[PDB]
Amino acid sequence: KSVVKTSLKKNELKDGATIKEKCPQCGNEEMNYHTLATVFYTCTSCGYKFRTNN
Amino acid sequence: IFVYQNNITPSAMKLVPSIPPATIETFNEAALVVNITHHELVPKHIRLSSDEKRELLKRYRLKESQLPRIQRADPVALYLGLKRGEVVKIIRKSETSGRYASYRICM
Amino acid sequence: MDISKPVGSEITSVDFGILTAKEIRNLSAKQITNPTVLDNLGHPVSGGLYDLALGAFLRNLCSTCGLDEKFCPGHQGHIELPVPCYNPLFFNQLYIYLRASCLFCHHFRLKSVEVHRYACKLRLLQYGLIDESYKLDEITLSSTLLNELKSKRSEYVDMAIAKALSDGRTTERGSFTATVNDERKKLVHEFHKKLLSRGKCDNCGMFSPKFRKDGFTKIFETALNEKQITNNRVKGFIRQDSTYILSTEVKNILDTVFRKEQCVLQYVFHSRPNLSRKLVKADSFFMDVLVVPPTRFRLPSKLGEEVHENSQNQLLSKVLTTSLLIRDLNDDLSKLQKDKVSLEDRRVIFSRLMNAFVTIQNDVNAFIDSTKAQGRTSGKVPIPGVKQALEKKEGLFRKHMMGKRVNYAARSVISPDPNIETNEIGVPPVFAVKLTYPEPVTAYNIAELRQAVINGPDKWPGATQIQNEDGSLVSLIGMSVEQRKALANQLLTPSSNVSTHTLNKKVYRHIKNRDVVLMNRQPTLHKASMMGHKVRVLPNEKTLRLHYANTGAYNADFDGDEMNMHFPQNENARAEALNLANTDSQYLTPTSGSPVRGLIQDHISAGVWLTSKDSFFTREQYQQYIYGCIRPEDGHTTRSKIVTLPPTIFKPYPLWTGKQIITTVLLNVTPPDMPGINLISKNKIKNEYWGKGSLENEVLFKDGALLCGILDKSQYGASKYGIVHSLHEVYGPEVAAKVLSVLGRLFTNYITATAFTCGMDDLRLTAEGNKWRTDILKTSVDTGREAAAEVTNLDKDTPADDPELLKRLQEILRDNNKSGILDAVTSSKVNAITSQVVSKCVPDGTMKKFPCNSMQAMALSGAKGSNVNVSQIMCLLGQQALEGRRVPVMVSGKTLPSFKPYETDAMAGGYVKGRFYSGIKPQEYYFHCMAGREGLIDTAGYLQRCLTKQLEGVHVSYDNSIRDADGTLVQFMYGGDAIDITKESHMTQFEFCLDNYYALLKKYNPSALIEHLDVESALKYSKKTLKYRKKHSKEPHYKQSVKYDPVLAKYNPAKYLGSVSENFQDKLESFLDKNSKLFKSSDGVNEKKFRALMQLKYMRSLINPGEAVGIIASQSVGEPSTQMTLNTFANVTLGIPRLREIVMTASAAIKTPQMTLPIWNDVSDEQADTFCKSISKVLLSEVIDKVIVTETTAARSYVIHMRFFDNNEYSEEYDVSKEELQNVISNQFIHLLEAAIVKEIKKQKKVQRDRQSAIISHHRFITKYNFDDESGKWCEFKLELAADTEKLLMVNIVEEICRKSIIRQIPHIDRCVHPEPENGKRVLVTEGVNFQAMWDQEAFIDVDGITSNDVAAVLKTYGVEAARNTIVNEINNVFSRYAISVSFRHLDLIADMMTRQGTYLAFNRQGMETSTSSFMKMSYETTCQFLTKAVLDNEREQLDSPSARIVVGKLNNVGTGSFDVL
Amino acid sequence: YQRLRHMVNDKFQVRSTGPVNSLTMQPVKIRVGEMERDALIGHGTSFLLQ
Ligand SMILES: [Zn+2]
Ligand SMILES: [Zn+2]
Ligand SMILES: [Zn+2]
Repeated sequence: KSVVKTSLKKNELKDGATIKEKCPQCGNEEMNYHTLATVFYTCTSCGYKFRTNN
Repeated sequence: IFVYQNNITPSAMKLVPSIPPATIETFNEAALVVNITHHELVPKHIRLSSDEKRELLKRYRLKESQLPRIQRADPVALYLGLKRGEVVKIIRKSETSGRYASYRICM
Repeated sequence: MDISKPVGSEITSVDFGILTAKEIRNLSAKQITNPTVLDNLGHPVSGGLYDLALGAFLRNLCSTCGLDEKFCPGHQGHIELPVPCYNPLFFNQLYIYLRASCLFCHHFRLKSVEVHRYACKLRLLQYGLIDESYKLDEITLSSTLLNELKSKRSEYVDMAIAKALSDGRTTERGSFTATVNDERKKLVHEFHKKLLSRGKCDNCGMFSPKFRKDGFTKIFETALNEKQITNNRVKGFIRQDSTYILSTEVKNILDTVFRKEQCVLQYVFHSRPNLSRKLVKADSFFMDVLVVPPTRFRLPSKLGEEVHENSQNQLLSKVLTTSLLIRDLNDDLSKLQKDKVSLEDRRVIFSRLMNAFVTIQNDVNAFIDSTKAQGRTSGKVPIPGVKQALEKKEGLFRKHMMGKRVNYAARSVISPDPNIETNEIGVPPVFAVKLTYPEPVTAYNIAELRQAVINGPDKWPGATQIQNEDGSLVSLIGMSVEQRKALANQLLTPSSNVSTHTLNKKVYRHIKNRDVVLMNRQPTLHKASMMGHKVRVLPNEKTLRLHYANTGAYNADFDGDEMNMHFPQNENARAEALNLANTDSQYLTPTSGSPVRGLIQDHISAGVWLTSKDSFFTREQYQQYIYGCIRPEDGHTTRSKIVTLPPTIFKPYPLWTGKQIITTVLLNVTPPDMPGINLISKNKIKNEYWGKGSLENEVLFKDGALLCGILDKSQYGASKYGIVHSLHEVYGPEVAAKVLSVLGRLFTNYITATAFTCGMDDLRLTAEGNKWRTDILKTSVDTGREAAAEVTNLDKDTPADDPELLKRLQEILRDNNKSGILDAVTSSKVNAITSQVVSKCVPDGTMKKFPCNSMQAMALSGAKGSNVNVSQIMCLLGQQALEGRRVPVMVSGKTLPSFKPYETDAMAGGYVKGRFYSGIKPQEYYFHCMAGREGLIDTAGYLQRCLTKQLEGVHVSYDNSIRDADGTLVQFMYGGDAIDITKESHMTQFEFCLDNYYALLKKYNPSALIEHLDVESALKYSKKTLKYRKKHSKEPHYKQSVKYDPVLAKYNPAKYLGSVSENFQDKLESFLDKNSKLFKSSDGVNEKKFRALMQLKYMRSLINPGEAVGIIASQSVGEPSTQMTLNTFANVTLGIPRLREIVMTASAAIKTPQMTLPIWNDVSDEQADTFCKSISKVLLSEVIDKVIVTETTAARSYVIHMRFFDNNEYSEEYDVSKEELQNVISNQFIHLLEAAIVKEIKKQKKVQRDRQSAIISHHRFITKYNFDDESGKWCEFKLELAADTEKLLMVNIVEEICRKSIIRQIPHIDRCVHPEPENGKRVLVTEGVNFQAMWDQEAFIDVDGITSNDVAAVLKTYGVEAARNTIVNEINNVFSRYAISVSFRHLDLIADMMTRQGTYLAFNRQGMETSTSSFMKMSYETTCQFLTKAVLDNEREQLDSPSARIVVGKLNNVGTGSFDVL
Repeated sequence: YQRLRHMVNDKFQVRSTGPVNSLTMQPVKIRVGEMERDALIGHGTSFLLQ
């Protein structure tokens, strides 16, 4: 009944800008990431993740 | 072996210890609408002969109780109708290793 | 300690007893009768606490032993008690039996028939026959009959026991374990349950009067009720042939009852078959004496010049004061004549008795347990008692035993040096002077020792003191040269005294380089945090000096944080460190087997330039550096004369390059006899950086020479399958240990030549880079506005000034959710922006390029930082984020006073277009300050402690079974493989192992091994089984032929060649299948030769026996948790809390159980989506459009109109039939509706018409019903109440109801949700757990793939095994989300551990409770509670656990004990 | 630049032996806590822990 968008589909879920990242799992060249300097990584292809504190 | 539909009188439940050595069983219809022995988390189970048993102890030089225990109320145990003191072959599939044998003692 | 003082005697076990006043009197050295402390001369007041009998006091000498204060061990006497005192600890168990017995027959009020059977079953379990205890109750056939059966009990018991004593299943000591310990707890507890459940005496039918105790130990005896006196007297003929009960009174009662009941309680309080054959006595309960510790422990105290009496000595006084006054009050009792005592005079003496008793009974508590004691004068604090002394802080076990102050150690700051050896440590001379070692005088070292003696104390290396054979200690400190000189001449002089002729003098020398020490850094989260290291005194620096690569081990940043030197005093301890925990053996992560050490920073920063194609060198250069690092004066000579490479380029001019160096490096470090490595790998750099057509990303070694690739952390850093990992694998660590150690020295040398630096120029773009950087940032203008219009569902071109637009925003601003919803949308778009500036400008737009650009080179080479840093500091910081949100808005609708309300700009929402280089606007700046404040607030073990404690006894035995110290089996094979975690790595690396085979052949050396091995049966048997599995391949698990067992199961792998995990077996075959081409291209190495060989490695890879994995498993888990301190943003509980639920709680109901539902493939998404709604839970409050109620006033009436939505809609939405909607209200809603209104009031002081008729009938206040039977749009009806009734608020009462409505709920099922098809898996996610209900949905869903977090219910429904499997899965998923790898072996170990009872066991008091091992239960929580039950059962502790070993300071049982000296 | 005063006492402390506790016959106020003790166990080094 509301006039605005309260709902979410799958593709809008892209989180953070993308940077060129070699996926240590699938060898993808792109992984999304977030920070804490603790740097997350998330594969674009297989969705594989890892984090980097260093 | 008997199949009740749902309910049993608790006094009839005391006709359960009626007639050793022979044993008596009454099971739930609904509970049996699904096989537990087929589930991707359910390992296989096989009862053991006493000689196998006496060897295995001798083989590991172990007491009865030193072994891994399984409780008798287990539906699985109930599913094989196993008496206390019995031990059963157990096949676990390791993810690292392959099929991995093991054992538990009916308690 | 002195090893010249050997002790043959040995302490095997400890037993428990209660000290009886009798022996106490026998073993007392004195009684202390006087509350007075000391005379004015300070001498002990006679009959006072400090008497010299208990020991010497000050300069006085002991009365008892006559000894000085030095040699007097002390002595302790007693204090006689005029009144028996309830022992406050026992007071509960003691009070328990009081109610149970019948005061008349002096038996327990239950029939002795039942009393006989337990003791039989008890008797069975002292010898440990568990199922036999089930055989007993199986026998059943008037007092006559009661005799034959209970007699027939005994014969069967002894028969089975004699049968059990025939063989060795149990011996005269009985048999006791955990499953043994189980029922002993269960019965006796439930046995005691029946003690309080028996109303009338089954023996005499009499009624004994009730008793009422206090916490202060005062038991008041409640009088008999008349109906008891009624029945007592009626039975009073049948036996023919609220007031304090005194301590003495209660005693004499059970004295009979004990004489009565001895036979049964004989088994109750004896943990084991009692060979001593002692009889239970009530004396051990009460306290008729008080023993006072020796004066020395009770000596007074002080903070300084002000001296303070010992507090317990005060608690000693009040007992002596209260006693003498009572002992004097008793003097009036006997003088009071029984013919002078009137009937009321009995009460004043009773007023004296109860008075006297409470005080002296309160002193018992106040002395022992102040919690059991009455407070004093409302203040002054409770004086610490002995009970309060035990649990102090962590408890005396934990505070002063489980940890201790120690000697021979120091604490100081550390500082980096590359120059030492990584296994070494820098030593300032200050410590060198102090720390010494008990040098045994020998033949070989004689001259040396003389020198330190000559050196004496203060000349390094010094000799501080000397012990002769007599033990006489000689301090050279005040001793001159010639004084020492003659002594030096005297050191080797023979032994005059006989008893010392087998003894020699010993020396204390300053530490020298040959020595090793032990380091630790607190806190210690894993074993590597403590290591031993070689020693070099460093002249003139005042602090310890450490090498870099060691830092990661101790995880030290050189913050100035201080660590701990440790200097073992004997060679064994010295030996243990050197060859085990020292350095090398630790090289891999116990968890993951991953490289834990390596070069850091500048080192990595260096390698790039050296490996450059621009590296060129003169012979002079070339030679120096080579020798510069190597130092053949080390022990590291492979070849005495230094061996070198020729220059790459002879003419016109001689030249070397950087690569050749590393080869030369390998050249003289590597064993000459053995060939060099061949290795294929890569680096972290793309070849394109260097130019067009470089291969340098690939790394290649051949003949142990460097033919391609630049060095990297991916190589000589910590990385799996790096050269360093490789050389560790191939040659062994000691090589690699040197190998790493060389590099730093070399690189350091190299730095000193060309050095390195950063620059301002480094951070400049070219002109176009900025020109670019403008362009994308320019387009960003209207981004925000567009994001709004879509969310608002407005046209994209809607100008930001539209009121409706502005209105909806304010509307949106009101919602929490919609706000967060807005952000992510905005979040998404701007992210893409960001992904453009950086992608274009770095590296292509930089003024300096790699490799000259040091800022890039550091990040690129992963030396430090990532593209993120440089990118954000050069391209821009992009949009800020706060916990997955934008900046919270002031309720004004303004982000910030610089912004008008409801602005569309992302910058207005925290989108940072600046870069640290070009500076940031204040608004921008003020934002980032918030983001900074995050982690701080965010930054603002106890778990793991629990784990380790319970897991101490975990160890490997030789049989490869995993055992506790009691030998209980856990895992038949360790990991189902038994492969060590460390060696595990290269097993699956075949191609590497294919190469190097000859060298690989060198290391393993199959030659000598043949004598000890069967080469056949496994292989024969294996291939046999292989066929079956091949034959049986595709059938499901329960169909699998059980004929042939895993080869490992039939064969000790250590004993037999070929006993193998089939996966490994299979992979090998899969490998050998396609890789056969290599054996052609090979050197002639035969697949057979290869197949056979690899098997060896596998069998070489077996874990050692006696390894304690539990600790290794313990640290493996608790330690990495620290990094989970933060979290990102299903939605289950995460981090430690989710963990704690699993391990800590073993929670029955977790907050968020989720059934995992896979479905059949044939079903479409719609149908499931449809189906999802079906099983989903519905509520009335959901479907209600609006409610309108009307009240009027002949009576107080209420007309109630409800408006719903369009029938189809929710009928589509929530899958609703108006009939239910009708029926639901038609039944449950109404019944609820008039219901509360009554309480509310009470608080104040055609067919429709027929359908309308029934409800009105069943329910009082309904005068009308109506509903919309077509559109369903509304329901409406009328109610009425008494006219006089004052106003009620209808809306809210009704408001409450519909939210409590249940239009259609599911059996323990709440919401189902369809997630995304991860990993090609098609599943539904739910909350709540019911298997049965789901078992009907099978058309949509396969059953066998259903999983849940509910594991208890799984255990409930499916039993233990499957449940265990889930346990692992979940726990993994934790670290999985955190991307943290852990050996499943740890997990399975943890898994199989909690399942050993087939039940689901946390780690806590409960999980620990079952421990046969006691002291471990003691030091854990409560020193007293467990302590009680121990003496109650009179347990002998077998000294299995390390904890106990520590308690007595004893050797590992276990750790070395698996090994035996001969 | 600027020079912090000590927030920490850089002073080391070193004891081979010395005066001991009267209660426990132990070194009076280095303390080796539980987890410290716990490490040797994973190493399996008994006589060190002894
Ligand atoms: Zn990935
Ligand atoms: Zn003495
Ligand atoms: Zn009685």
